[PDB]
Amino acid sequence: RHTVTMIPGDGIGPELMLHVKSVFRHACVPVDFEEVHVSSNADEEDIRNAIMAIRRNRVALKGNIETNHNLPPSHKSRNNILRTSLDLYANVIHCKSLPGVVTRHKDIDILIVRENTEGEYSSLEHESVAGVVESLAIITKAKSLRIAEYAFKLAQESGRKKVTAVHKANIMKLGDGLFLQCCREVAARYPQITFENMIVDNTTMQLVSRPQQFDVMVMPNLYGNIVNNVCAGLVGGPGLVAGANYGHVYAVFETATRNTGKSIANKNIANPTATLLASCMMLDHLKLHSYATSIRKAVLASMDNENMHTPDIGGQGTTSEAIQDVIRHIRVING
Amino acid sequence: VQTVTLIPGDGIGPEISAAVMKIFDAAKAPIQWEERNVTAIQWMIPSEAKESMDKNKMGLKGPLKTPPSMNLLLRKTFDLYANVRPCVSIEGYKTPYTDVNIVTIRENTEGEYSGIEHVIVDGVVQSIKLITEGASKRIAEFAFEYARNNHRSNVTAVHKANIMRMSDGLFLQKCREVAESCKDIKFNEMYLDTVCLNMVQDPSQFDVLVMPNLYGDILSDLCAGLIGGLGVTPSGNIGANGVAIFESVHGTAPDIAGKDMANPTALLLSAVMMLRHMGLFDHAARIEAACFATIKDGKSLTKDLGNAKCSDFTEEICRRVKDL
Ligand SMILES: Nc1ncnc2c1ncn2[C@@H]1O[C@H](COP(=O)(O)OP(=O)(O)O)[C@@H](O)[C@H]1O
Ligand SMILES: [Mg+2]
Repeated sequence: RHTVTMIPGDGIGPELMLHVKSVFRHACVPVDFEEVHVSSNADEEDIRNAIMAIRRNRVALKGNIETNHNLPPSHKSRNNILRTSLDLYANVIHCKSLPGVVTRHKDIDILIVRENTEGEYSSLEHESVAGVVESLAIITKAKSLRIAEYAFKLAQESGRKKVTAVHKANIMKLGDGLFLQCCREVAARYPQITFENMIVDNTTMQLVSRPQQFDVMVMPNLYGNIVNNVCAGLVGGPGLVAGANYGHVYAVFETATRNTGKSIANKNIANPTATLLASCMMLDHLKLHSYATSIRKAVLASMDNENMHTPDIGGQGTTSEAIQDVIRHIRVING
Repeated sequence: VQTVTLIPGDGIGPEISAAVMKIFDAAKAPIQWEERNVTAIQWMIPSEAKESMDKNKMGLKGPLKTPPSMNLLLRKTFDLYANVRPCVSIEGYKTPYTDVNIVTIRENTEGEYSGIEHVIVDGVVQSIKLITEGASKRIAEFAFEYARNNHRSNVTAVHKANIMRMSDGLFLQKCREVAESCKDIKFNEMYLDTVCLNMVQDPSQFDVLVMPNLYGDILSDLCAGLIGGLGVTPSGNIGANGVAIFESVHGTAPDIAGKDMANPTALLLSAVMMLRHMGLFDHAARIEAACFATIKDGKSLTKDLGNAKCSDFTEEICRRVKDL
């Protein structure tokens, strides 16, 4: 039996965590959740305590913590403190068209590998002359090399054929040039993988026109934020796509678009699919592959039926009704 | 009658300028041209082009080649501080996004334009970028002014103040002060990533998008991508001393820079945007509608959109323009 840290987060996080626990009980998942709460607190001893819990258990499933951007610059995002402190360097999401969820595009299958620590996320801002905010952001060889290393390895291990580095080296010649040169450095060791590159501006235009061209995409932090949301939008939105944050030793699982969902919370309408699929990625990472598979099949089967859909994908069903159907599908393959 | 500085540029720029001029001729538009050339010379822009634009106060521009950029110089020379890109789905041109009617308003002096990169130590690059209270206030006021003067209901400030607290928060605080004044316009704010997420699901929810340059022009290209690309996207820059330059944002197209295959839609619509900026709404509408009806037909398109040449497409517009 494994022990997994659970951070419920804000918004829809707590309500969906209950359904995760519920689904694990019906699937007889040998996993115990150790809940740690993180307010968007002035204090940090909570975040320090949550980090300890994750170092201890090595694996966490988390909801999103809301960042109040009206607070002063001393108060930083707790999500970002969490992921950078633990050095969870690879944000990876899988956007795949779902047969049951019909969008403006089909045959989408994109793995996005996003560097998760540096760039504007670890930048320094100051106002040394009044009315002038200066931003100092860092990009490094070591971190660019290992994200590229991660992306190529993942491509090879998943039987994928092409890695596209997205960047803006036409403008950011030194920083994004260094990032690109690190990808090429790694590319030379994977001669079986096609390596391409694409400017981030152009990449967005390609995704909304012909997103089927992309296979595995690798990029620094900010462009990852943009590309993740675009790709998640193309396949049906934030309700459907799971996200992973991998370090060398720790791993944390969440919804791909990192949304709190405050506006829809406590109305029994939140789509549980992203969260459940995140819990499945987590089970794979714990080598509980048979459990992950049963559950993943169950949620994919329910989403195949439009009567189960929640309002975010045009449906009229409640969260609890979707969960009911998932549990029904586990039980059918269960015995 | 009024005068417009014309910069045909390189590649297909001449072909498409002659096509635009011919259409403006066939419309009886109160517009004569004053063709000029643009070139970096020792480092600034030609005396004749500067004075032309100082006089005329209004410019139209085709696609240029990169060598100091000429767009950098034009922006520097006339303090072009506000880039405006209206994106509207074209009736005849099929993309999966048909409900699109968005205007992006983008700060155009600082952020990444202020950009300095350098090597801190081996394998570590730092970027330095600036955001000012002044330039934020300036672009904010402009955005509401634009919305009022073009009958636009909502302005959305697009930011990442959750991460860039100091720099995007400043931007946000200057947008709120402007929104306090212009209570007639509906104001909201949205994270860049949420904008992106929602944009590709249902773009009809968005109206005018105001944003700084800190992350660049990425959102404008995305919006353009929804309506069919830079080949059909109009654009305009507004400077100080009532200067305004309208432009295409597509490539120079060297491969067909001598042929008759080109498509002047984008440059045409930027000119349409120019007419509206002057106050020549009647002719603007008629040239605009002529273009759209020509596109809607399906039997007379360029090779990038059927098989018909540029002059056929240009002539078929001219025929429809004359129907007053
Ligand atoms: N699981 C979900 N089901 C349905 N809608 C969701 C879900 N997650 C996010 N959304 C929606 O996507 C948007 C996310 O934005 P938001 O809740 O403000 O997150 P954040 O504060 O982190 O930016 C909202 O419209 C939200 O209702
Ligand atoms: Mg969030």
